[PDB]
Amino acid sequence: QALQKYSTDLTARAREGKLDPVIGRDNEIRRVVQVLSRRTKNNPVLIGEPGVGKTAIVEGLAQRIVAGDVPESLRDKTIVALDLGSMVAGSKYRGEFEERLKAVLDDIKNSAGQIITFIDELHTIVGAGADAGNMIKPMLARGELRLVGATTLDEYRKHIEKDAALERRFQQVYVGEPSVEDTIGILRGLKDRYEVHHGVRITDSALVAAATLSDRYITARFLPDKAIDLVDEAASRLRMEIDSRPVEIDEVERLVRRLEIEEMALSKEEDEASAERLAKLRSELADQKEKLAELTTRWQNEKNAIEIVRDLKEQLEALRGESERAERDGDLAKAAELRYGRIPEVEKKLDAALPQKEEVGPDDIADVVSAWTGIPAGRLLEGETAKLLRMEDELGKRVIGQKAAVTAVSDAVRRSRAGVSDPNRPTGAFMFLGPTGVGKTELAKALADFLFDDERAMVRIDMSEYGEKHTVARLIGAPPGYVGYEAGGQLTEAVRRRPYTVVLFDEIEKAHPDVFDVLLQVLDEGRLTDGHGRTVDFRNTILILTSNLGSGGSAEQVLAAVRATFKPEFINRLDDVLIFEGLNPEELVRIVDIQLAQLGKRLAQRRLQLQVSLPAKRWLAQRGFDPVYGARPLRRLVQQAIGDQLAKMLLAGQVHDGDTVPVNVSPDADSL
Amino acid sequence: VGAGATAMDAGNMIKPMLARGELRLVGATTLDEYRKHIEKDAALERRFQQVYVGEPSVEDTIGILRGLKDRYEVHHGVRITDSALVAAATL
Amino acid sequence: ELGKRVIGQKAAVTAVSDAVRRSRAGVSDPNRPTGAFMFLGPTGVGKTELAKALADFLFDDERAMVRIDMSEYGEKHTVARLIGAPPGYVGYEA
Ligand SMILES: Nc1ncnc2c1ncn2[C@@H]1O[C@H](COP(=O)(O)OP(=O)(O)OP(O)(O)=S)[C@@H](O)[C@H]1O
Ligand SMILES: Nc1ncnc2c1ncn2[C@@H]1O[C@H](COP(=O)(O)OP(=O)(O)OP(O)(O)=S)[C@@H](O)[C@H]1O
Ligand SMILES: Nc1ncnc2c1ncn2[C@@H]1O[C@H](COP(=O)(O)OP(=O)(O)OP(O)(O)=S)[C@@H](O)[C@H]1O
Repeated sequence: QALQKYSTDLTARAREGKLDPVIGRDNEIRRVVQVLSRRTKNNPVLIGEPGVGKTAIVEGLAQRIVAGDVPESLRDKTIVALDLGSMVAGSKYRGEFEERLKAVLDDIKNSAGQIITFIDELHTIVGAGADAGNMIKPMLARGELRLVGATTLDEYRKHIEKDAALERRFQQVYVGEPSVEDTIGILRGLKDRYEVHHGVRITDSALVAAATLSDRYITARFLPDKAIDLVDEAASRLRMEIDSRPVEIDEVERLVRRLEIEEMALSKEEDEASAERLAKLRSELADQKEKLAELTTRWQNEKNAIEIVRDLKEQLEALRGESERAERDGDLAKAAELRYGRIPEVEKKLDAALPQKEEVGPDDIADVVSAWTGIPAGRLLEGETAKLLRMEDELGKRVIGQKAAVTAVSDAVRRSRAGVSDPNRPTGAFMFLGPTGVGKTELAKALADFLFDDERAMVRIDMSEYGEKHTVARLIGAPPGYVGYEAGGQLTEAVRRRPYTVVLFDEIEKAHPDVFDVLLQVLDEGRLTDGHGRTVDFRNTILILTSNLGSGGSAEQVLAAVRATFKPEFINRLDDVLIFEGLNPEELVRIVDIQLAQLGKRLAQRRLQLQVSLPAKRWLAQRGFDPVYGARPLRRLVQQAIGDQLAKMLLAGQVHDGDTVPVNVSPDADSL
Repeated sequence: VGAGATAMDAGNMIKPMLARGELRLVGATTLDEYRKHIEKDAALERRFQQVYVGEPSVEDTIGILRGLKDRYEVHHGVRITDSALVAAATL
Repeated sequence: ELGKRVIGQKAAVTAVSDAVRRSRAGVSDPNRPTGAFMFLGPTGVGKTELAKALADFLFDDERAMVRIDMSEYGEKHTVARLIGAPPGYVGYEA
């Protein structure tokens, strides 16, 4: 009777149907049984990575015993769940724990096999000492107490295989992880258990996506655990949407309810600097209050348009009663008039009346796997499509020219959002090289802005420091048992948290030609492993490789120089190698505008503008010279001409805030 | 992880109750230790869902300050101008 | 059947196939790996695709082949990455 204090009853719990269904895994259950019912040393231990299903098999065996599908050698037997935790609770006196464990052991032995002790997490049995988990070695080798355990695959070799005197008494049962085709079946069986918990309904076209999708994105965790969670969270989110107002009607309202308070408290400031701040927040407040009511009206357009059709469905039901009564009265004329007329016509009408949010679908799964792990996998929800359609106009605001590159960098993004690219390869990995000062670094910074709205959220590594072959370990971590090892890589451990950034290998031709060979398998597979032995997936980034090879050759004095610097096995991995071209005098008059815009923006910190005249605005370009240093010298000329005397004046009085000074071309130089 | 040791016995007594969702256990830990202590014990990490929290920008820090610009203004017997908030959030 | 994923290179598909039946028939030597041979040739021919096709013919899941890339093991001290660490060092329980 000591077991009533230190153990619960798995089989009794399964009798009232308080466990979950168990599907598949016939070989494993049959092996567990046929090992559990032998003469001596009859005690299995399940094993395998955490998440694959190892307690579900014991629970399935319990349900199977309650059913009666096991042979006579096992029919009518109770499985007890031992608990080493609740036995060492109060045992401060020198024999309490030994006494308790002895009582439990003798009470199990006293039965005739009516009891099967099932320890979960049995790797905890090595402790309890202070001669503990050692008084069970006698009874184990004789098969008296049946033991059933479950420990993850890599604490076994850490807590048990140390004690081979013990792991001899145990029979191993390897539990391999399932595949998608059987995870589909497991989900199809489990659906109803969550359908009742969350008062919603779940589509099978969604149970398929919750497994096909969660196998190529969330690669850190194992099968089953990583496909049930999407379903559960999606159902919970849909229930939240059902109860209160839906999302995207909630975020806008919340943020407006804050902008209001902000502008209210900003209205009572006694300054002129805040006067332009109150005059900008007051515009976004209106811009957002517009969309709130627009989306609010769009909500009723669907809430009541479908709602009017509810009477017609009931009307369709009324038509079915009408056909019933037509056939009651012998009204053949109405029988078909309802069967082929009214009822089917109202049915086509009602099919047309269907607006679209009352059951999870193959898109809420994508929404959850996008909120988690950050990788965008959706359907281009009507706002992203318009923006993606004009990108070479959105990148053109920072880069000027280079349509050769902007028509290819922005190409591997569209055909990746449209669900067409290869599923296991980087979204794009191409190296573009050309003369200096053209913008080959500015493009990979203008692009990263277009996605995350932050030019610094990308992983940038400078490949001019890797001048020695031994400096590779900086980005791949150091092998175990060395100085810096519990720090991992630096390239690797930076992508394992946000697998969406755009990595940028800057100035690649300077690195010693073995960093190339390390890079060789990053392309074409998107995988590498740091010291700890963790594979990291690069199948979503955009690998970009700057360079300065050739340096002046037209096309065959550089394309014959990169061939003699890289190997074919490496050049073959990349996508098309882009060639940048120099700057014509025409396409510099716009860089002038961009530079002056940036300068004025930086001078907005003092409420200080400045006017510019087209003569000087084109004289700057006319002194944009020497198509051998690109568009860099213009950046020095601007601050030699304008900013120099502007700063010499700004600290000598005669210029203050709110002012404005126009530049005008003196016969040779610029005079304010 | 290492609640009470001596040979692992404690700190995983809640590992069974976590799975059935008995307790809810919201917690917050830094980022360069979740892979130094927990990730090493992937049997337990499996029961945790991660909610990555990125750093905000200046435009949102300005709002956070504009909302928090009362507790300090009270604790110290002074007043604070919004220009100070903007200049601080920039510098 | 290997001809469904790899094309040509019958000279290699034969010598790969004749290394599995020679172990099923209980004939090959019992003290040597069940077959250990090296591919080499020009790039982009299949020398990596054939290993994947073979590793799927036997398990029906391409991810079930232990795979290590020899492009990182550039120095002696990295050998300990595939053998563990000597007794009493930093990473020893791994
Ligand atoms: N064959 C299966 N049939 C039904 N549900 C399953 C099956 N395999 C796994 N599950 C579910 O997936 C989850 C896996 O839970 P467990 O198998 O208990 O985890 P585990 O395999 O014990 O790994 P550890 O070591 O205990 S963390 C649970 O929610 C199970 O209900
Ligand atoms: N085509 C261009 N479009 C826009 N800005 C440009 C262009 N060319 C140069 N610039 C400006 O000059 C700088 C860009 O130079 P970078 O691209 O960083 O140098 P680079 O192109 O990497 O050449 P190297 O080989 O690295 S010195 C920025 O300040 C840009 O504003
Ligand atoms: N003989 C082939 N049959 C089918 N596909 C092939 C063949 N050769 C190459 N491929 C394709 O090319 C890719 C595989 O290239 P591989 O030749 O396996 O690379 P590799 O063998 O490692 O050569 P290197 O020198 O290491 S780059 C896949 O996309 C295949 O579809």
